[PDB]
Amino acid sequence: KETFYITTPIYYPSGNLHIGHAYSTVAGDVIARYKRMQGYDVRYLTGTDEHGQKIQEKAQKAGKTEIEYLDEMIAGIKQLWAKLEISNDDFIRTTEERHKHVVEQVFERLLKQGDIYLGEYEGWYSVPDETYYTESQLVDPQKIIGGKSPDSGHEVELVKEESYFFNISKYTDRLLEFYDQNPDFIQPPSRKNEMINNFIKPGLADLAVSRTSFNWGVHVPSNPKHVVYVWIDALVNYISALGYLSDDESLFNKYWPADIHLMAKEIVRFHSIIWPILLMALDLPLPKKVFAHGWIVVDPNILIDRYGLDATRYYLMRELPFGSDGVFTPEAFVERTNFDLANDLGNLVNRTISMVNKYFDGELPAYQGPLHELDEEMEAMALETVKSYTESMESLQFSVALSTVWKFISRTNKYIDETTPWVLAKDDSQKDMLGNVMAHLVENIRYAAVLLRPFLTHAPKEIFEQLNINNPQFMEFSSLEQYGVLNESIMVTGQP
Repeated sequence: KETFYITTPIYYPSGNLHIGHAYSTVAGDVIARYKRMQGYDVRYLTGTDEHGQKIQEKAQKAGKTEIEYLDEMIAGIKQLWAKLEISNDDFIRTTEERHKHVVEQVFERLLKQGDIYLGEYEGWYSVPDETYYTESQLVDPQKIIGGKSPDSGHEVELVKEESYFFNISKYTDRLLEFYDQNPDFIQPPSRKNEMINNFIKPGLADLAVSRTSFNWGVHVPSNPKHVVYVWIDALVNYISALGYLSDDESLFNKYWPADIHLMAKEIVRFHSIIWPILLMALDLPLPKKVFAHGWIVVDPNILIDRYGLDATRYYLMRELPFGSDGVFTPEAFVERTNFDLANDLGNLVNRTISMVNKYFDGELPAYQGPLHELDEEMEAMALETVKSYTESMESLQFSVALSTVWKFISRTNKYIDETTPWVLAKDDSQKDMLGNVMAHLVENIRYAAVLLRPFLTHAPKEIFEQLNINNPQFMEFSSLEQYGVLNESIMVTGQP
């Protein structure tokens, strides 16, 4: 089996996770489930970025130690993934020693190679903007001992502390030719707009990779006064969870390099500039793709509690496109759950099964062929639906994949209206044509169910149970390659 490795970013537990975090984890889960269905040996990683000044600050506010606050927050994050039915194979926490030993050995290796050197970082910080400015780009400076931010117009404070600096500009030629060798590394194309003002050409200044002003993080083994900064600490999660530099590297050598790093748009530079340069410094292969989504603070728990899991999972992947910034409104939420799920899919299933009970006492007649004049094109549309779905799924166009699936679901409801099986049922001469129509209904529903398995966990399962499709062979993608899979009669369920 071919392998597939997909990661979410490790999330910062400075507060409760909102639907943006739910989007990212469900998106990665859909791709994980999708790839398992295609036959890949899938690993899906997610986790938490638990180091930094903010976490230390937040723990004292809880009236608790850092690890006890963190454990409490991580429990609720983990509980949310259980509720969302996320099929992640591991949960990496940066406070775990399996991570910290990797960050330590990585940092010490960069010291021994001469990649990092001791110095001091003197930067101007804005409390509002959360951005580091330089002496010359301050507005109305008062040699220079204060000033005002060019973005906010708010006064800045002198941030001055000891730091290790990473010489990243020497890997510039290798980075630029990696981009030339992988033109579509950043996906979708629009997320390359976050690469504007990269300063790879004019000169990447040495990157500050450790701080001295706080003690909550991975300590540098040869100079424990320093804590390793988020840049290297957080990014190492993708390789540390695989047991890189441990006594067992089997997961790493099986799953690295990563196929997709999934993320939100504001950390693309993180993953496309700093992360590959760090990997070159460690002489490791680079990730094949970064996939970045947009923005949408709503608690996902309320959405799952009130309307159910499928409703939440569907709405997130349907309404909020990956290549754009989606919008949460509760009006669109109720409409997506009522009109698409409950009506289009749900009435279809009820209509179809009700007629199979009414006319054949549950005995669904075997698929013979396209007997009705509308079947030839509908079967072709079924194959095209799978083909278009695939195109969208390979580009993480989840919104577009789901609408295509609903295109087919609407047409199936349309087919009932234009075949009018109740008219066929009256005439005994039309028994074969009625069974053909019933058969096409059920096969169309199966196509939709299989295609929806990555997105929804409950609904497709119950459709298979209602139609009495027990065979795991009838639930996989490969069974959608040729229409008309049920050539032997089936007993559908009596009371759905």
